[PDB]
Amino acid sequence: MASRILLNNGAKMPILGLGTWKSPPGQVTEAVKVAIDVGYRHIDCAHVYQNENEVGVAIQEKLREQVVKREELFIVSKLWCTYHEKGLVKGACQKTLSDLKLDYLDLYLIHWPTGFKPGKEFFPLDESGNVVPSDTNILDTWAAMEELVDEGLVKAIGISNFNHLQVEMILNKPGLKYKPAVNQIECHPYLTQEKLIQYCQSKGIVVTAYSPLGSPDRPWAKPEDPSLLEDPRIKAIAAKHNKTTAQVLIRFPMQRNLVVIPKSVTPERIAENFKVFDFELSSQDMTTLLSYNRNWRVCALLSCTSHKDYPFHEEF
Ligand SMILES: NC(=O)c1ccc[n+]([C@@H]2O[C@H](COP(=O)([O-])OP(=O)(O)OC[C@H]3O[C@@H](n4cnc5c(N)ncnc54)[C@H](OP(=O)(O)O)[C@@H]3O)[C@@H](O)[C@H]2O)c1
Ligand SMILES: O=C(O)COc1cc(Cl)ccc1C(=O)NCc1c(F)cc(I)cc1F
Repeated sequence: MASRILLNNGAKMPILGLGTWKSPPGQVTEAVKVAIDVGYRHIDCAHVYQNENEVGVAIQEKLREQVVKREELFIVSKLWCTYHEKGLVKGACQKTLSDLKLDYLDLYLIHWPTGFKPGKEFFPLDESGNVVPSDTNILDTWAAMEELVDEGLVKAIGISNFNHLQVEMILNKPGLKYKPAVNQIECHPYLTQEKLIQYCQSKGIVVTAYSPLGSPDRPWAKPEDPSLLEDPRIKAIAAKHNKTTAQVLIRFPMQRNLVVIPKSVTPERIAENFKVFDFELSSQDMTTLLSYNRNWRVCALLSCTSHKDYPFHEEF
């Protein structure tokens, strides 16, 4: 299987990338350096992760060392919810570019479909704990994203955590100039996303699977939640293939024509997670993994559930 997938902007995107949410700022520079040294060419970032400066130090060092050329890297970031307004989008993108020490992003995503009140706080709340919306809509935010392409700041634009109706709304936008290249969504054997993936793929939108290992370090994990990495059924498939459970969990979305972005700051795991191009899951393995769906989400957030554009009320 090829290492990159063709996007609807004509550029190629590596199907395996390194995630950076929760990567501590004192560890992520080395994580990204190691990743690039062992073959990663795609890094998934976001302003809200609060570590783009440190990610950028690694990228810049590897560019300066001439380990890789800029054209060989595929750097992704995301516009946070408090920057959905027309007059804030460019500055938000530029702050990310400055922190990452880049002059363009390969892909810039609307992180969530919901706009929040601008200000210092990433999650502005009312006194009862509800997020405070902005009156921005996904269509006007999209137009602002299109401007970034036309200004040379980003090579591609896309969306993240958009449900099927929201994807449809973008595709049906009056005067749409650029289609979204990517929809980045949670996807793993407990949240298999058949409906939304089929819709996006049918429209030429590439899907990136986040939390492919079930995000065991998510800060709201409860001791009781289901655990992909410990599921004996998945362990059995891994054993059959002489691979680790994580390697199976990474290979799974790859064979569905998805991009996948496992996170690690552990050098041995960063390397392990990349060793997924020399084995194949059978069709029976794939269908068996799909059968584990339980509609379980890592990424949901009560404080945001009443926002008009919160994505997870719809079935898909
Ligand atoms: N667009 C969005 O809204 C959104 C939401 C969630 C995630 N994402 C992106 O997707 C990335 C991945 O998702 P995620 O961070 O939620 O979780 P994940 O990649 O599913 O899991 C990361 C966890 O798995 C551990 N791990 C990594 N490789 C392992 C291995 N080979 N064996 C055992 N454990 C391993 C990591 O530990 P160590 O790091 O300690 O090694 C970390 O605790 C994020 O970092 C972010 O870039 C985007
Ligand atoms: O959104 C991500 O990329 C990962 O999740 C988070 C990352 C940070 Cl730095 C802070 C918060 C979260 C988080 O709570 N994510 C879940 C979440 C939202 F942040 C925002 C919405 I709108 C819905 C939702 F489920």
